[PDB]
Amino acid sequence: SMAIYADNSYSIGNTPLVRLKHFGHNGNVVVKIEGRNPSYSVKCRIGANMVWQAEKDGTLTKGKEIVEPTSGNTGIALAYVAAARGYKITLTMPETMSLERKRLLCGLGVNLVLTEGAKGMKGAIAKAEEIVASDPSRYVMLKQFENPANPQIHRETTGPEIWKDTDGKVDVVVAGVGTGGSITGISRAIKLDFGKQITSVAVEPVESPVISQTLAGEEVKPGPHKIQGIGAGFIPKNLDLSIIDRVETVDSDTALATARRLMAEEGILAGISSGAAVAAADRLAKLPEFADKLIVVILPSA
Amino acid sequence: MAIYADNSYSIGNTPLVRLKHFGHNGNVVVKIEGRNPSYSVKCRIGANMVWQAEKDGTLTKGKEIVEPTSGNTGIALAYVAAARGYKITLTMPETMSLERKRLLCGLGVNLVLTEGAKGMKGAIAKAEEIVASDPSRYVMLKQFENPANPQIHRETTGPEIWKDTDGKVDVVVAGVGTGGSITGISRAIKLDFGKQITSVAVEPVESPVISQTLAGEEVKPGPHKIQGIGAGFIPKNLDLSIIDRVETVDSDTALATARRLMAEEGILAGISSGAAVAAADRLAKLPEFADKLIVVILPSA
Amino acid sequence: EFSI
Ligand code: NA
Ligand code: NA
Ligand code: NA
Repeated sequence: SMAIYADNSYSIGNTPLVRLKHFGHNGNVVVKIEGRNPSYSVKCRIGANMVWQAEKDGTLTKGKEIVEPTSGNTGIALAYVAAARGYKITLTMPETMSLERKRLLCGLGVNLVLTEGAKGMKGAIAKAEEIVASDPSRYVMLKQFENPANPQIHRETTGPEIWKDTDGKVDVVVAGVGTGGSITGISRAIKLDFGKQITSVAVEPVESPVISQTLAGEEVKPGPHKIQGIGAGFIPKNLDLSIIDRVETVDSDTALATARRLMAEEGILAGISSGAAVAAADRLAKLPEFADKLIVVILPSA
Repeated sequence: MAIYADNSYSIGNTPLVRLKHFGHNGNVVVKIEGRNPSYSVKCRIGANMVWQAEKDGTLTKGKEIVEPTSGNTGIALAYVAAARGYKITLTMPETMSLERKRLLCGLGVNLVLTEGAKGMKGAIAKAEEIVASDPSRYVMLKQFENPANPQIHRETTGPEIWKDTDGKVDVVVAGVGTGGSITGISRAIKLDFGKQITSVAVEPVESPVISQTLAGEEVKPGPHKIQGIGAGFIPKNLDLSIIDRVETVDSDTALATARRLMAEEGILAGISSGAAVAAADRLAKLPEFADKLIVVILPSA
Repeated sequence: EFSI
């Protein structure tokens, strides 16, 4: 009867589906704008749900401080959820952060612990572990890449929203893989709860195709790229390889060019990883196999 | 089947979040207009001014949008124009950010930079010179006078507040820039839903021209830092007759209040959002409104 | 080695 959220963490999701006019075949590419969220990214859903589970798990209690190594959207998602629910939070990340990002996080009240940019995510992960080890009783690390609350919340929210908003006629889901939680949880929701055998498509960088190489039985050779949000260089444990039907690779130039076309030709604001996801879905959408299929693309961030 | 045909149709349905560290026993609830296609409330009037000019025949295939811009309406019109296939020209002072130039150029805008010395005045002038050079192809929407600005808030923002509060809203607090938010929400609730709520306009201390006008005093506009409000005149899309109260907030209090929202509630809000909350909090502490459900517009993150 |  009333729709008043008790705090900002509960306002996650219910993101919109917008049909693309200049991609795909006869309107078969439909995007889900996860930028329309608290903290302007997909990551608000797992920010909230890992905090919510840790409270019901008993692993995060009043006075306990959150510690998480993240240079990306997960830090902002956890920061605002922590402020909204009264938790202390430490974020470790390398010193390559945008300077507006630094001011944003400390504006949110984050205890920012910076590590050497040359040590990358590995240095920040190690410092986060060190901080927790220093006093395990005082801290909790949510571990976005392994925590099941990550894919669980997309099974409970992102998936059903796609099911509901397409009146069950979604046929393909195209999602870049960072933690894998999005593609994992959406697929479980639709293939298992809704029982429809859609084509689940993971997207990764041409530069670091560790999923493609793993599935083909080849040596994995991760490498650097500029598609921020995906291509971690390993198979994250929240990516369930068994529900992946296909892997598309997009290089950084194409992702950036596609993002620019999204803004100039569709009037949609989204990050480079959204461009990657749309490049992959557009490539598929002009295949006879998918000519008749409704493709839903995850746009992870603003 | 909730699939919008273009991005302009995804406006609105923004959330109400109750504040924990403001107000009296939860009586301050904020409407987060940052959760919109171009991440401000201007998304609603960008879409509707275009929609209504199409319905009226004044905007037709081949016509181009021309508009002066200093902020969120330019961004909102840019993405609506891109989403609906219109060419759009924005006039803006050459003194604006690099970041604001690249964003508008990113949206496909034809950017024409004007004399920085002339400021906004020179950008309005250039926009008008551009429409006068070819009225056959150019259309200027004019957010301060177009009734479609307050009209969209009467049809969407207003009803959303009524729906989400089950008509328990007693007070609406909104900063005034064009006035369309406060005028359209108030009309919806007072006239369409028939509840005489208290409508509070919020303007800068530095520039209190609504307060001065209503009090019968000389109008003394001034410069301030609360981006999006305090234009220094009474905009035509502000209907003075549904305003019940005017609160004034200085730039310092607005920025401090925005930082509180961020640190204490985890809500990212622009400085004008902060001004609106500081006004609402001030009222929420008074006995008159202690038992009133107050709804605060946060225009942007 | 990413920004997630
Ligand atoms: Na991004
Ligand atoms: Na503007
Ligand atoms: Na703003």
